[PDB]
Amino acid sequence: NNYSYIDPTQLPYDHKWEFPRNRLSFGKTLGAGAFGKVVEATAQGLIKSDAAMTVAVKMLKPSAHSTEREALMSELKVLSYLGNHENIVNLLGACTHGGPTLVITEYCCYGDLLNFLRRKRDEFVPLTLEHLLSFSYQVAKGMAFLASKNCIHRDLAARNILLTHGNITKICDFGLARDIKNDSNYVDKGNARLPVKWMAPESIFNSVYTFESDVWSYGIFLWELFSLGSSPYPGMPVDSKFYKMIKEGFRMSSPEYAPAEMYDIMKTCWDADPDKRPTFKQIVQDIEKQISE
Ligand SMILES: Cn1cc(-c2cc3c(N4CCN(c5ncccn5)CC4)ncnn3c2)cn1
Repeated sequence: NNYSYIDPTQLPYDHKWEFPRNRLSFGKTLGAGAFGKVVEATAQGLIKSDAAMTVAVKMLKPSAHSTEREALMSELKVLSYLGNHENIVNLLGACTHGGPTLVITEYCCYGDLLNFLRRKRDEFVPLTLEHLLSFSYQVAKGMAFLASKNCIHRDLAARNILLTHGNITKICDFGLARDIKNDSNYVDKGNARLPVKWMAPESIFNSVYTFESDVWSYGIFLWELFSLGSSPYPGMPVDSKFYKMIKEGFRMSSPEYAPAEMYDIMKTCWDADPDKRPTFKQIVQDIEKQISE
């Protein structure tokens, strides 16, 4: 009782982040949910006093219920605790009065990697394989950073990797990210729609989320990447047969453009035994070896 894990969501909001909402000009909607939406916006004087910059702004709709309002604040506090990293969509500011809560993050000008791969699919040549290895490395580095902070993301997928200048990929959407603190896992108590084809079996069957279940989803991400944006498990709807096959050990085959060593990572990320999956640290070092060779 004299020592405890500091819950980042119990910490005070740090007003160092506060930014006046009247200096934001909202534009295109980038995504929407039951919480509200994310929009592109211009922020006047956010980093430099006399300069405008493009940001993304996540906003609660005025009708948001208590469940969604405190979820957005919790997300803000998790991002504040995680700190800056090159391979995540970083927190830049927040607006916590004058209207609904707003969370201001970096804007990634090339949008999500799933649509990017689908746009570039027709003109891909072995967009090149070098780009795909880079994206695989950068996402592993982002996730290794999250795991090093005792956090899990719980919706890792190509649709939640964004691309910005310099071919830099950033992990986005931390609405479900959790510090697992003392429990070493997270049992989800919600009742929302779930990304079934990206989930580890123990998450589907027992609602348990761990470092190892994030690694399962990374394996699925890799399959999306090297198939140039195909939907996973083609020709298999989510139904009784899907769950039985996954439980019995069915796995996707190697994508057309995956190097053998990258499919090897995929297969280990999809081990039925969570303990036999690699860590993100191990994945980074493996892909590092592949790049240098
Ligand atoms: C066509 N195009 C789209 C972009 C784009 C999208 C984002 C972006 N998000 C964060 C996650 N989002 C979200 N959606 C629903 C629920 C929760 N989160 C929406 C997307 N964040 C930062 N930059 N950025 C740039 C550029 N071109």
